[PDB]
Amino acid sequence: KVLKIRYPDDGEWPGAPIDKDGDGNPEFYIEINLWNILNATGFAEMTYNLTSGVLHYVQQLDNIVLRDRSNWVHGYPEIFYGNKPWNANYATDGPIPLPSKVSNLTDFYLTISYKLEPKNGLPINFAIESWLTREAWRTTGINSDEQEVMIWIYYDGLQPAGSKVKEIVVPIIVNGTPVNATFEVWKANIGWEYVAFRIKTPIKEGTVTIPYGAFISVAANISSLPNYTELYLEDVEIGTEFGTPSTTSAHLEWWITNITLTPLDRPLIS
Ligand SMILES: OC[C@H]1O[C@@H](O[C@H]2[C@H](O)[C@@H](O)[C@H](O[C@H]3[C@H](O)[C@@H](O)[C@H](O[C@H]4[C@H](O)[C@@H](O)[C@H](O)O[C@@H]4CO)O[C@@H]3CO)O[C@@H]2CO)[C@H](O)[C@@H](O)[C@@H]1O
Ligand SMILES: [Ca+2]
Ligand SMILES: [Ca+2]
Repeated sequence: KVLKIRYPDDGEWPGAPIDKDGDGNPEFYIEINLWNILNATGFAEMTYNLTSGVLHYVQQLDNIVLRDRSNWVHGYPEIFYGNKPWNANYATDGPIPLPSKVSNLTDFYLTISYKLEPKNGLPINFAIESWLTREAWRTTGINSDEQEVMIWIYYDGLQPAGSKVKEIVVPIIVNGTPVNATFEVWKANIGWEYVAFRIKTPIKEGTVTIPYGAFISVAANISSLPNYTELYLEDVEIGTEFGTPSTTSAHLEWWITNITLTPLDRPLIS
């Protein structure tokens, strides 16, 4: 009834599928994803109640030493839908068929209910991201002619990679009320093209719905990549990146109670 993964007990790379009907196709996949920590004292644990659907993350890390300080952040504990292109983990039991080419995909709303509790000023975000790859089912990383798109709906103490490009309006729903929100658009070249959308009014807790194609359309429009609409939207990842190279302790708790992808009857890109 409860799935639990724990670092370092389960190794340096704990993760697991959420497969509530036991049908061998996960609905979501969870990873502690401390991808830039070489060593730390303490623990991180992610637990998922299969009946309530609550995902609860508890992290108490100290003495943190990074694998490569140029990566900046320490990790990105997360839950995702689709095929994460950095490894062989996937989740495809859901209404949106990911991966799909961006030219063939419907737009969709993403709704998340959550609450974040970083401790003592830990730098952090709550970031949704997708990878856009040239092949349909990538599992071995990302090339220079591909894109990473992130959407930050909370942040404290972190800035996206690269340079600020512009600000856009995106109509979103926050705590049941439709609102016009502003996102800063950032672009970088970090081994691949990176585009990030950082909300100007961070939301630390509640229920937020965003229209995914508002973001992908802007990422396509500002892209320097050729043949953008032939890329595959591999996945939708939701997690909290945390830490900086001068962060040595990172205590954080959060909860996610619902994630829903709702198809729209319109193209993803407009
Ligand atoms: O060899 C040990 C172990 O490796 C596992 O594979 C690791 C790769 O080694 C590691 O490079 C990869 O890290 C990814 C990570 O999964 C992504 O979440 C992260 O995304 C970053 C993004 O790169 C940034 O630009 C943006 O700002 O932040 C996001 C979120 O922080 O990117 C890094 C790549 O740099 O993770 C793999 C595991 O998922 C093997 O799978 C295992 O078998 C080996 O034992
Ligand atoms: Ca399933
Ligand atoms: Ca994968």
